[PDB]
Amino acid sequence: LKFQCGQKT
Amino acid sequence: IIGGEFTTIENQPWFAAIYRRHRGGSVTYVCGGSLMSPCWVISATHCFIDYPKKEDYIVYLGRSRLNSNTQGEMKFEVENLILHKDYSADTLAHHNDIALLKIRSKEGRCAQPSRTIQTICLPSMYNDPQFGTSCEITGFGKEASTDYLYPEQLKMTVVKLISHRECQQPHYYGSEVTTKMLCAADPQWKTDSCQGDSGGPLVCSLQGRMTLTGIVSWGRGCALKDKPGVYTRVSHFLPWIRSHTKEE
Ligand SMILES: NC(=[NH2+])c1cc2c(I)cccc2s1
Repeated sequence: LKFQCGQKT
Repeated sequence: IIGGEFTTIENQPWFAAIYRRHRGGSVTYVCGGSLMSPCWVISATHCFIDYPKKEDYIVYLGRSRLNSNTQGEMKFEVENLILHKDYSADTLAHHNDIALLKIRSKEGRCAQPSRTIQTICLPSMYNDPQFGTSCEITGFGKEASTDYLYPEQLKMTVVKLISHRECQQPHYYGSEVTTKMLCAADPQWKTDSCQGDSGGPLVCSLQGRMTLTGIVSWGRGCALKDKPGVYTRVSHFLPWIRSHTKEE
């Protein structure tokens, strides 16, 4: 959606 | 990366692949990098030092292979190439080895969030994990120091951070390692970063977040006993990063 630093999905 | 496993970008969605174009028709890989914010990638100065002509580099995000496309990949041009003033190289170490690349798409945009493109976090002022922390490095660098080609699939491995006291021991690197560097190795010197992995990330978890703790910078040989990989200590360059980055 938007950038969430450090998140892998 | 010597040792390691092969991975896909879903596992390192902030990894950026930097290539250079040749007046001949070929694009070759140069170094790796990491996405900090929508328009900025951080890498290492020594990757550009010899040819600081921004217009000849191309940056790809969402890339799991080296010379074949990955669906979801984004291509950018380098709008700005910032190298470190005070960058120096001696017979081993590189000092102040950090560079910033502002990217622009052919449509005038920066990176967009996807399942293969994400930003990595920055540490807070001089804040690092303790030695012993296991961090992971990723990249398309050599799998053996004697190879002359790079793998086509992205690889990752886990290394542990070591203290300066250990790395500055005479039989390691002496005073070539400074307080603005960090050293990481495998207890049993089995896996490590190598040539072609320069500029890529050393990610560790700090206070809950996956943080960019270091940038692959140098090493003597690859996966050599008592010859750790040395990385740029990001937590020490925060002012410098700040004075050059802005907005979204
Ligand atoms: N041992 C290492 N971790 C490294 C070795 C090198 C070499 I040899 C060249 C460029 C970057 C790196 S990192």
